[PDB]
Amino acid sequence: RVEVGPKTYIRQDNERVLFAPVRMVTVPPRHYCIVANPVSRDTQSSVLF
Amino acid sequence: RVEVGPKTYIRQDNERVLFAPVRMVTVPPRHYCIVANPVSRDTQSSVLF
Repeated sequence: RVEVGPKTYIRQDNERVLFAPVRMVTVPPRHYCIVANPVSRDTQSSVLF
Repeated sequence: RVEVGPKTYIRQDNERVLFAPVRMVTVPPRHYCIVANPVSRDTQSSVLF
């Protein structure tokens, strides 16, 4: 699962952090991007775990 | 927390098992025992976590 934001959220020992904090994807105006295997979304288009 | 019964319940990695399965305390008829720092109990005298 994702962990995001200006938090110093320490990992639990049961958890494992695979990588250093990757930059959140930025999408410039008048630009586009495509991602395979997208997360599902509802009518609110909220992420659905 | 306790884990008891004829189960092959494997430990989770986050969990740690301090010791080998100690025998459940046996209390013979016409005998008695006393334990300091008893677990709390309700009106049902069920264990209260």
